[PDB]
Amino acid sequence: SNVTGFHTINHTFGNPVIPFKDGIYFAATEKSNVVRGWVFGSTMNNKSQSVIIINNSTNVVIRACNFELCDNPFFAVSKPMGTQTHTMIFDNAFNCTFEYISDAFSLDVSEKSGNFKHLREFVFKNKDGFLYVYKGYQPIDVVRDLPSGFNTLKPIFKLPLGINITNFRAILTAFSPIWGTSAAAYFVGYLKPTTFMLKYDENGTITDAVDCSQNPLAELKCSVKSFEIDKGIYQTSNFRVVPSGDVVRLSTDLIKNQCVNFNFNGLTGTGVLTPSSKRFQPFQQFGRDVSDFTDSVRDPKTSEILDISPCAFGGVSVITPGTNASSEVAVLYQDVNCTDVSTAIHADQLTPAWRIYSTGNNVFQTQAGCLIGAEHVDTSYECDIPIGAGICASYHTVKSIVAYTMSLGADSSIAYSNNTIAIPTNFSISITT
Amino acid sequence: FMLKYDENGTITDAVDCSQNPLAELKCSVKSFEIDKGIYQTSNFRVVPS
Amino acid sequence: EVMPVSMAKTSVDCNMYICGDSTECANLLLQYGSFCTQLNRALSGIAAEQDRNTREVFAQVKQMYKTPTLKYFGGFNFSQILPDPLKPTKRSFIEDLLFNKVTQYGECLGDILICAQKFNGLTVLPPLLTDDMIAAYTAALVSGTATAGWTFGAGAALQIPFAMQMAYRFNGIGVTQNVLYENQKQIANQFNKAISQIQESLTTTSTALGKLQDVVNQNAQALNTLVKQLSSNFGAISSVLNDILSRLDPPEAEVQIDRLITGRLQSLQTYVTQQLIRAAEIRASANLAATKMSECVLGQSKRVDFCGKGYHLMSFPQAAPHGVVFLHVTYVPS
Amino acid sequence: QIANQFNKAISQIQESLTTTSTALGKLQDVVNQNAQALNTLVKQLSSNFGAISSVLNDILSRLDPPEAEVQIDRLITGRLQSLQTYVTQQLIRAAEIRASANLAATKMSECVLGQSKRVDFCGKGYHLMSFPQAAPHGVVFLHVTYVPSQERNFTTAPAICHEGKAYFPREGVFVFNGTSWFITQRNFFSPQIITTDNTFVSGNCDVVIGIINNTVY
Ligand SMILES: *[C@@H]1O[C@H](CO)[C@@H](O[C@@H]2O[C@H](CO)[C@@H](O[C@@H]3O[C@H](CO)[C@@H](O)[C@H](O)[C@@H]3O)[C@H](O)[C@H]2NC(C)=O)[C@H](O)[C@H]1NC(C)=O
Ligand SMILES: *[C@@H]1O[C@H](CO)[C@@H](O[C@@H]2O[C@H](CO)[C@@H](O)[C@H](O)[C@H]2NC(C)=O)[C@H](O)[C@H]1NC(C)=O
Ligand SMILES: *[C@@H]1O[C@H](CO)[C@@H](O[C@@H]2O[C@H](CO)[C@@H](O)[C@H](O)[C@H]2NC(C)=O)[C@H](O)[C@H]1NC(C)=O
Ligand SMILES: *[C@@H]1O[C@H](CO)[C@@H](O[C@@H]2O[C@H](CO)[C@@H](O)[C@H](O)[C@H]2NC(C)=O)[C@H](O)[C@H]1NC(C)=O
Ligand SMILES: *[C@@H]1O[C@H](CO)[C@@H](O)[C@H](O)[C@H]1NC(C)=O
Ligand SMILES: *[C@@H]1O[C@H](CO)[C@@H](O)[C@H](O)[C@H]1NC(C)=O
Ligand SMILES: *[C@@H]1O[C@H](CO)[C@@H](O)[C@H](O)[C@H]1NC(C)=O
Ligand SMILES: *[C@@H]1O[C@H](CO)[C@@H](O)[C@H](O)[C@H]1NC(C)=O
Ligand SMILES: *[C@@H]1O[C@H](CO)[C@@H](O)[C@H](O)[C@H]1NC(C)=O
Ligand SMILES: *[C@@H]1O[C@H](CO)[C@@H](O)[C@H](O)[C@H]1NC(C)=O
Repeated sequence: SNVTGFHTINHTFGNPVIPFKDGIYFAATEKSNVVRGWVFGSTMNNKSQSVIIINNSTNVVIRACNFELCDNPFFAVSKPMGTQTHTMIFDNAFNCTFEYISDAFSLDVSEKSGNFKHLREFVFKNKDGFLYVYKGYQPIDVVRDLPSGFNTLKPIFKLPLGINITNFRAILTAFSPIWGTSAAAYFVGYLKPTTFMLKYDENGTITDAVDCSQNPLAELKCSVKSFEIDKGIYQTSNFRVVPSGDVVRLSTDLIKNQCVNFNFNGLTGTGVLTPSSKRFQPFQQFGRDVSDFTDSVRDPKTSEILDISPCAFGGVSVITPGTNASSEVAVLYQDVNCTDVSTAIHADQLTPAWRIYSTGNNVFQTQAGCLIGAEHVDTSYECDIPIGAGICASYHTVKSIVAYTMSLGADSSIAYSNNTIAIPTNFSISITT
Repeated sequence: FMLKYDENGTITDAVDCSQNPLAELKCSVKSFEIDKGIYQTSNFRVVPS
Repeated sequence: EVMPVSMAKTSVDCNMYICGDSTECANLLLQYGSFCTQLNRALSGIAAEQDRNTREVFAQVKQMYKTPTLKYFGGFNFSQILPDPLKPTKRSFIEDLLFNKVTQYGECLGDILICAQKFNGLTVLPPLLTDDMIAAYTAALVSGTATAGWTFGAGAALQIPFAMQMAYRFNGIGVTQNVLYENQKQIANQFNKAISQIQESLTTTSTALGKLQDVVNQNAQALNTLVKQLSSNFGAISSVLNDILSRLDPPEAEVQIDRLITGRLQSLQTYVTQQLIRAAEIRASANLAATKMSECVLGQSKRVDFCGKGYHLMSFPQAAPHGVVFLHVTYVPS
Repeated sequence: QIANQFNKAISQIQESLTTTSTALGKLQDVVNQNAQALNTLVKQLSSNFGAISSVLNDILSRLDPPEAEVQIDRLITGRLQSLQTYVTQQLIRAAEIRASANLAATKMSECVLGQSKRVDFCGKGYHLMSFPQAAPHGVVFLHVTYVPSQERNFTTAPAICHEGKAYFPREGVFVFNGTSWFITQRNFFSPQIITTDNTFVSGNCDVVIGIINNTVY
C-alpha cells in the first residue's frame, strides 16, 4: 500500500495536522532521535481533551488533559552542545484524565553523522476508549526511504484515555547552532479493515502472513489455509456485479442494458432492463417466469414491454500450476458473459475486488465462463487441468498458462486385409500396481 | 383449477381438480396426458358422525 | 443393454437462493458460519465424480483407430454401427436414433452462445467430454473390434481378418471352427437382419431407454422441489423478504428474516444430502458399465447372463445421453 | 529371460515408491475426507445460530434465566442438527467404502488365490499371478502380466485342400512363412508342420472361401 513520506531536512520541519481516521502506521528512520512524540486529539485546542506521548530524554510522559497546545510543538537540541534545551509541547494543563510515566533512562539526543541506523515502528489504534500502542524495531543502514521486509510489532500500552482522536501531529526535534533541522524521516500509512492469515511457529512467534485481498493467488491461500498449493483448479468465493443507476417510474429516465436498481410502480429489485416482445394483454401489468419471479414489466409511462434479467453472479475458480512452479494464476468467472465481466472489472463494479490485479488482454469465453489470464493456443495436447466443454489448461513454453482443446489419443490406423494376420514373436513381463 | 396457457398467454384449456378421480390425478401430475400405471395421490380420511 | 453412467451436475449460489439480493438477509447469514463453503464443496465433489465416471467407461483405449472405408467385412455389414462420413453428424445411424428417444435453471446453450441466468441461484454446468468426443471413442472401439479383436484392449492391436476372428470366438463357446466357414452365408445374413430389427425398434417404439430417462427425470424433480421451497413461509409473515422489511419494524423484521433463513438453509441442506446419495447409485452403475466394456467388448465373456442371453460372441458399444448402449451378439442353439 | 524381466519389474516399482508420489492418492483421499468432516463439526461450535453468544457461560452471565433458557435452547438445536448432519454423511461415506472393500475381497480371492481370465480385471495383459501388499487403510496388489510384442505380418488362409477334402486347423491358424505353409498359435509365433494330428478333417473342397492347394502330411 502507498505510504506518505515526510521530511526533517534543511528547511523542512513537518509537524502538520495529519488525519488519523482509523488508526495509523508510524515509522521513523533515525540516527539522532529527532522524532520524540505525538499529539493526539480532534481540534488540537484546549477546548477538549488531547493526549501527548513524548520521550523527553528522561522519561516517557503520557498525559491526557485539556492542554494549551502549541501550533508548533517541538523539542530542541543545540548542535554544538549535543543536549536538549527546549521542551515546548504545551504551556499549561488542566482537567487531566490519565497520566503515566515510565522508568527513567538517558537518551542520546545529539546530532549524529553517517547513515540511518535505527528503524522504530509504531501502530496506534482507537478501541473502546483505549489507545493501543504497538512497538517494533529493526536495525537499518539507509540514506533514504522505507526498506522492504517483514517484522512483527508487539504491544506495549493500552491507554484508557477516553478521548476522541481524529487527528495527530508528530513532534519533531529542532537542531540549531534560532531553529533548524537534521536528517530524519517519518512515514504515515493508514490501517484498513481487512483479513490476514497469520502463521505462528512452535514458540508462538508470528513468522509469516498473507493478505487475503491482495490478488487471486493470496485469496486462494486463505481459502485452502496453506502457504503451499499444488497444481489444479480451485473453487473460491462467489462474485457479484454491483448495480450502478436508479430507474424509478419521483420519476427518472429509463436506463437500459445496464445493471440498475429499478423501482417500477410496485416492483423493486436490481437487474438489467431491455425491451422485449412478450405480448401482454392490455390488462396485464407485468409478467412472471415458470417460477414465481417477476421477469418482465409494462412500462407505466410509455407502455413499453421490458425484460428483467438478474444482475450477474457466479463462482470464481483460480487455475494454478502450483506454487512450487510459479506464482501466476488464471481466473475463471463461471457461467457469465465476458462483456459483463470485462466492463465491470474496468469500472470497478465487482465484489470481490483485488488490488494487485489486471485483465491482461487475454479474455476468452468458453461454455464454462470467462477465462481471464490464459492464452488461447490453437493446437491440442493431453488434458492437464480440466475446465470444461472440451477445454483444458496447462503451463507450457510459449512459461505461461495456456488454454487449448483436448486431444483424445494417438491418431492411428489398421489396414484391413482379407488374408493377412499379425502374430507376435517375442514377449515381456510387466508388473502393475 | 389447473389452467393451461399457450405461447401467447391465452388460456386454452382447464381441468377441475375435484370433478372425478381422473381429474385429481391430472392436477397431481400437472399434465393433461397420463400414461398407463398406478399413481399415488392424496390421502383419504373418514369424517366422524 | 442400456446403462446410465453419469448424472447432470449442478451448482447453487447461496446468496441468490437464500436471500435474493437482500442486504439485511446477507448479514444474518454470517451468524451461521461457513455453511455455503461446505455446500459448495459437497456439490463440487459430486461434479468431479461425474467426469471420472465418464472417463472410466469410454476412455479405455490409448489409440484412436481411423474408421475404415470398407465397412462390409466378409458379408457382415457394419454401416449402421460405424459413422458415415458422407453425412455430417459424426455419429452412427443407431446413435442418431438413441439421441432422439431420451430427449427453470441457469444454463449456457450453444456451440463454439447464450448464457442466461435465473433469479434463483441454480445452474447446470457443462461436462468435460462433449458428445462429439464420446462418439469418437465409440467409433474407435467398434472399428478396433472389427479389425483386431481381443488384442485391441489387452495389448498392441494385432491385425486379423474378420472371419478368422469369428472362427475363434465360435471355438471359444464349444463349437468347432468348420461350423463357421461352412455356414458364413447363413451367419452373415442372420447378423445383418438382427441389426435391422434393432434399428426398427429404435424408430417404431419407446421405453427401451427408460433407465436413461429416469436419470433425467429425477434431476428435474429435485430442482423443482428446491425452487418451490422459496414460496414457503415456514410460519413467517411472508415468503418475500421485501414485504417483511416494508411491513415490520427492524426488531421483528430481524426475527422474521431469520425465520426464513433457517427454512431456506435447511431445504438447501436436504437437496445436497440427496444428490450425494443419488451420486452413489450412479457410481454403482457406471462401474458396472466399465466392467461390461472391458470384459465383453474388449474380450469374450464366459459368465452366463453377463453380456446378454446365450453364448457370447462379441459386443458393440453405442453412446447415449448420460449412458451407454451395448449391442451383444450371442449364439442361440435350436 | 523371464526371471530377469520379473526381477527388473519389481525394482522399477520400488523406484517409483521412493522417487515420486500420487500413486497412493486414493488412500490419501480417505484420510483427507475424514479430516474435513471432523474440522467442520468442530467449527460449528463457534456459530451463534442467531443467539447472543456461542458461549453458554456468556448467555448465563448476561441474561435473566427466562431468556437464558431461550437462548440456550437456541444453541441446542443448532448444535444438535450439526451433529445429525455429520452422522448422516458418515453413513453415506461408509456405503462407498463397503463398495471398495468388497471389490478388494473379490480381487484377492479371484486373482491372488487363483488366475483370472477377465480382461482388465487384475491389470492389463494376460494375468499370470498377483501379490498383495498392505497399506494404510487399504491394499496394494502387484499384478504380474504377460505382454506380447514384436509383431510380424503373414499371409494366412482358412483351410487347405488336399485330395478333395477340406482341412481346417483344430487350434490356431495356418500361416505362410514366405516359402511353405505352417500351423501356429496366435499369442506366440511357433511354426509347425501341418500333419493330420493337429488338423480337423471336414467337408469337401471348393465349399468355403479361400482354400489353398497344399499337401497335408
Ligand atoms: C449395408 O446395409 C445398409 C443398410 O442401411 C445398406 O444401405 C442402404 O441401401 C439402400 C438401397 O441400396 C438405401 O436406400 C435408398 O436410399 C436413398 C437415399 O435417400 C433413397 O433415395 C432411395 O430411395 C433408397 O431408399 C439406403 O439409404 C442405404 N442405407 C444407408 C444408411 O446408406 C447397404 O447397401 C448395405 N451394404 C451392402 C454392401 O450391401
Ligand atoms: C523456540 O524458543 C526456544 C527458547 O526457549 C529455543 O530453544 C533453544 O534453542 C537453542 C538452540 O538454538 C538451544 O541451545 C536451547 O537450549 C533452547 N532453549 C530451551 C529452553 O530449550 C527454540 O530453538 C525456539 N524454536 C525455534 C523454532 O526457533
Ligand atoms: C525379446 O526381447 C528381449 C527384450 O526386448 C530381448 O532380450 C534382450 O537381449 C539383449 C541382447 O541383444 C540383451 O542385451 C537385453 O538385456 C535383453 N533384454 C532383457 C529384458 O533380458 C530378446 O533378445 C528378444 N528375443 C527375440 C527372439 O527377439
Ligand atoms: C400468437 O399471437 C401472434 C400474434 O402476434 C400470432 O402471430 C401471427 O401469426 C400469423 C399466422 O397465423 C402470422 O401471419 C403473423 O405474422 C403473426 N404475427 C406476428 C406479430 O408474429 C401467433 O400465431 C399466435 N400463436 C398461436 C399459437 O396462435
Ligand atoms: C500507489 O501509488 C502509485 C503512484 O505513486 C500508483 O502507481 C499505484 O497504483 C498506487 N497503488 C495503489 C494500490 O493504488
Ligand atoms: C454478451 O452480451 C452481448 C450484448 O451486448 C451479446 O451480444 C453477446 O452475444 C453476449 N455473449 C454471450 C456469450 O451471451
Ligand atoms: C504389416 O503390414 C502393414 C501394412 O498394412 C505395415 O504398415 C506394417 O508395418 C507391417 N508390419 C511390420 C512388422 O512390418
Ligand atoms: C521359414 O522360411 C525361412 C526363409 O524363408 C527358412 O529359413 C525357415 O527355415 C522357414 N521356417 C521353417 C520352420 O522351416
Ligand atoms: C481378398 O481380396 C482380394 C482383393 O483385395 C481378392 O483378390 C481375393 O480373392 C480375396 N480373397 C478372399 C479369400 O476373400
Ligand atoms: C487347386 O487344384 C485343383 C486341382 O486339384 C484345381 O482345380 C484348382 O483350380 C486349384 N486351385 C487353385 C487356387 O489353384
